[PDB]
Amino acid sequence: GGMTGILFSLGASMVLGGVAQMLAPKARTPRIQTTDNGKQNTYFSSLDNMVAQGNVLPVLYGEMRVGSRVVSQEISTADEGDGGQVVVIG
Amino acid sequence: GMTGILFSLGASMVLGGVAQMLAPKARTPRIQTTDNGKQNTYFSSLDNMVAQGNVLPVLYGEMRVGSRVVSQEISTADEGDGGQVVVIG
Repeated sequence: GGMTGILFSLGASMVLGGVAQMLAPKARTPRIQTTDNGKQNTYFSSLDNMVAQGNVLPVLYGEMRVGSRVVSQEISTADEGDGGQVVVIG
Repeated sequence: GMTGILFSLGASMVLGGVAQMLAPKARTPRIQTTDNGKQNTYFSSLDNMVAQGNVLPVLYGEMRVGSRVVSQEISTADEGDGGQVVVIG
């Protein structure tokens, strides 16, 4: 127990994947679908309306015009009048 | 001097199959539920794709197939293909 060997060398095993991944943990490409085609899933933008259930509350950090997750959608009959007293119809 | 521990491995390779010892076997694609129950071909693309992500493809024979559209544009045509025959009414 006074002396301990078991040293090996970590200077070659960990370079085997690339030297730039050594200083930065590298990004994560998304999964390509046949329907997605050339378009790749962007984790910085999603310009569409998604169903509320089965989704997770998104967050924004800066600019990035974006769609939403629709919670309620319904069609009714509109009121024939703006307000006040202007109620001309004919 | 001596070179011990040969550790013959003929048995281990067969564990995954024997036909694979002579043929690498063709790869198979995955199934997308969204694309109904159709099976994707690995060597044909009937649909005409978009020229961007898809790499410039290669042809090797027959196969009426689609393409990768580079420019689509719709305008107003001319009345008359050519020559002096240019009647309208």
